[PDB]
Amino acid sequence: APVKVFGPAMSTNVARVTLCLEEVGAEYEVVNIDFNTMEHKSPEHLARNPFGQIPAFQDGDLLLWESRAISKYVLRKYKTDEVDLLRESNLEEAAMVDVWTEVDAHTYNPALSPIVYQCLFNPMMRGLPTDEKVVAESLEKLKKVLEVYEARLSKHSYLAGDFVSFADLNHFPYTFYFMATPHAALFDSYPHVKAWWDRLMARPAVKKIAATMVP
Amino acid sequence: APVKVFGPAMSTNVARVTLCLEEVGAEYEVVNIDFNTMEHKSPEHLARNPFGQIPAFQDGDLLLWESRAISKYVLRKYKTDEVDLLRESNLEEAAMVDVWTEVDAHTYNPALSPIVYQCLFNPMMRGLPTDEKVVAESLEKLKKVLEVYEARLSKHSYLAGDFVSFADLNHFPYTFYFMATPHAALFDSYPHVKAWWDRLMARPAVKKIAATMVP
Ligand SMILES: N[C@@H](CCC(=O)N[C@@H](CSc1ccc([N+](=O)[O-])c2nonc12)C(=O)NCC(=O)O)C(=O)O
Ligand SMILES: N[C@@H](CCC(=O)N[C@@H](CSc1ccc([N+](=O)[O-])c2nonc12)C(=O)NCC(=O)O)C(=O)O
Repeated sequence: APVKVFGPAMSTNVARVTLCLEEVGAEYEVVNIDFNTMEHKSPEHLARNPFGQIPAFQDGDLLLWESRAISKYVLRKYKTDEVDLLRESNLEEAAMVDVWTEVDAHTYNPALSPIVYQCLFNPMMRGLPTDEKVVAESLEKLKKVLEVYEARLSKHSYLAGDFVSFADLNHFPYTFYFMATPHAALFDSYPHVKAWWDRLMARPAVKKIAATMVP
Repeated sequence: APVKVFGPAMSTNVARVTLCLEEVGAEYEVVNIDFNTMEHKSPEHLARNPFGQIPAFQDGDLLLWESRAISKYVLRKYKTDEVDLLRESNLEEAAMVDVWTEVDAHTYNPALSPIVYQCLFNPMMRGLPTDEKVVAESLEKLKKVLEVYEARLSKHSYLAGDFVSFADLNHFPYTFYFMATPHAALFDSYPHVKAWWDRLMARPAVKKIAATMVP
């Protein structure tokens, strides 16, 4: 049976989930939620996610929220020998996937996301202006974060090691929107980060979700 | 052999790791890192954590950072039948542990932590004053977050279900410092959240780490 993803397909946190689904070949459906109509706060959505945020996820009777929890459920349930993006079979490998999934959430996203938010999601979505001081500050922070990624990705093809993993998939959605800002060329200053990004953009599952991240 | 935790024992993110270690009965050592001397940026610390933050962790040749990644490595490595705080044996249970570990990081900590930071870690640690507007705003947010916890914890003894888990352990460290602020009595307005907190405070492993979270 279809598992179901609740939110607009464009949403970065929906795309984390839908990318994990494509990468394991799961049958799924995307049920839109209309921010313009406050559906994410409707009682039917609070049933799914009592904090009233997208995405939510339904597998039969199971209702999940927080894109990363959802994601790990998809990767565990549909795990084949050919697709172990969590490396739970290997304690040290599962540890490196964990470290870099935490780095995405606590170090990299907090430096990148406000540039996406200020340069893109504020003018284009909301209509509110671009805070050039939030941008200059996040950009300086992101330069320093990409110095450590550059080091990591000149030793290993992927963040976890020499295998694509959940760690890498975590970075795709917000970075894809970063690449539609005026600051996209920043990655060109980090040739190994760039090469890693192009390898990710070349994966069939990423090209398919990239396709869904338009209005 | 000792595994090693790098940071001051007081640190909330050190305590997440040290609590997971006590809860599985692992032999470990805490190697101090002196913020007053910038040791967290020393070259010896950047070897452990290239972003120059505590905690770091060493198991033999393995070097880990991000307290939650560390934590899951400890819980997987020292997993007994009697201590499965990740519930990886059960896909739905492992999913609920994930959801509420994400909620701690993305919903609960961002509303609680600035009250700890403003009321406690700024005057007592740093010497900078308390932003009463950050406090009033985080408190209103935290009230709404605790309404959803109150609902959850009137159906299940713990956030994951009727079993203590990593989800619950995640909430201990910052909440322990919240309980040393003037706003500690806030939990008394959420009788099930409170009862859950007292059950956590009664666990031998939590009393032992509580003991380490003083100057
Ligand atoms: N840690 C969570 C984060 C979930 C999250 O931040 N979701 C946002 C998604 S924000 C969003 C807001 C607004 C619009 N819009 O169309 O104007 C969006 N379109 O797509 N996503 C949109 C949300 O639902 N916020 C609403 C709220 O907190 O009240 C996760 O990874 O799932
Ligand atoms: N997501 C990470 C978060 C790690 C973290 O925020 N660590 C802080 C810990 S902050 C801290 C800062 C200052 C003092 N002090 O003694 O004045 C501390 N004592 O204990 N912890 C202290 C840090 O090292 N920051 C330094 C930096 O970013 O430059 C995780 O869970 O491990």
